[PDB]
Amino acid sequence: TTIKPIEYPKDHFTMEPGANFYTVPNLGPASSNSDECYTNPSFSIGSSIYMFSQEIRKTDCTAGEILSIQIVLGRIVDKGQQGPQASPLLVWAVPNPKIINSCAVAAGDEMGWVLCSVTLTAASGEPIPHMFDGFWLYKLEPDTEVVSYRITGYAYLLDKQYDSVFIGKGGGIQKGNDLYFQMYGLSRNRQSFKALCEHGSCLGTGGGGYQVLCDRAVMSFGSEESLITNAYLKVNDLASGKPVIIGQTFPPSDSYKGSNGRMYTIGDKYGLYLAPSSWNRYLRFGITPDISVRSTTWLKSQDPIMKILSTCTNTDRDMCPEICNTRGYQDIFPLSEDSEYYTYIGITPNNGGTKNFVAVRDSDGHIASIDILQNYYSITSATISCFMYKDEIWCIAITEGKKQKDNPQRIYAHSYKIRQMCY
Ligand SMILES: [Cl-]
Ligand SMILES: [Cl-]
Ligand SMILES: [Cl-]
Repeated sequence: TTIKPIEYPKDHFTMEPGANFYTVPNLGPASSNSDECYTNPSFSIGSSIYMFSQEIRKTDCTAGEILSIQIVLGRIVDKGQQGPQASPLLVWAVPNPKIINSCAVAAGDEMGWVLCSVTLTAASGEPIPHMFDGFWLYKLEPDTEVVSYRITGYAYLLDKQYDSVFIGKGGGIQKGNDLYFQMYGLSRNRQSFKALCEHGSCLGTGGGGYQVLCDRAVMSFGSEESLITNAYLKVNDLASGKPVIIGQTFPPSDSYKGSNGRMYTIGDKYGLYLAPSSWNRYLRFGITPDISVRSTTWLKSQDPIMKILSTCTNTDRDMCPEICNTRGYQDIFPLSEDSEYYTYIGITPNNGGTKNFVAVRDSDGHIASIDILQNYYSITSATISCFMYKDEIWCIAITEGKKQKDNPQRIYAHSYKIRQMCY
């Protein structure tokens, strides 16, 4: 009862973030072990419960061994503070984390879901890295033992053969008897393609040089037969206890290099965020009425532009294609049915640290931003979910970062409201 799904609001009507950025302590637990990095959270809010997952890795945040994947089912509640607060209900770990490629969460009605892709295992039980051996799906519910669903070849179909599969850490959604997630990985290709290659004014050579770079940017180490692609995953047949997963791939002509994504419910339609993994660092966000590649329309707005965690050297203005890697994540949350209004967090490099802001983008392109997290040395990611709380739109933002320069990376939660105004 304390929160509800967002109700989009009904002279210039503008929206802006609230003045303050309140802490949401202990949304999930954390050890002080300086040799552990907490990274790649997934955060989903349903009707009242939330779902949260985090990878705990040894030493290295990017390639370090996954020591644990920790899951929290909780509730967003009022504890008499200035903003909404979190109450964990279940703290649980994914079995056999060394076999996991990645997992993400989806919050439902008094229950939550964890979808994980796994790699193959040797006879020793050790993982064979870079591979794919189907999925595990877990259903978490208070006062109910976790239900596990092993989903191997007989129970999934992908429109292309994937040698590796990673669930998009942004998370998934439940709609009725189905779950929807996003995944990315290595898919096999045998046909020619013309990769998406939208950019600004870029000085060319022969004229097709940038298109060649765009094609090569979606290939795996220069191989035309292994591409890094995105796919929608639909999880069918939940009530039967034998779920079936159907996957549908975005062609390179409709996507940049595959990356971590997120599914959204947007009124009676749906949304998709795709983090930049490559040379195109603008916002990549699609709206679809039925969750299909054919019906996914991309927002024209550019913000946020990913400016950290990239080997690219192109400009924010022209974004010229090149072979480079981007590893950040900064999603948005729609504040209107067409997502022409939305909130997000921006992050800019400041030598080893970052400067950060929370923002609302209005349908006319106006950006209302406020500097945030100035007491943090660096913030490197953001995922945002908003909802109704005490008769207003409130949001919770989950951010990886380092409080002080020498600290190990941790995951932090804050809240803020959305203000509605007329000028
Ligand atoms: Cl080609
Ligand atoms: Cl069913
Ligand atoms: Cl930005």
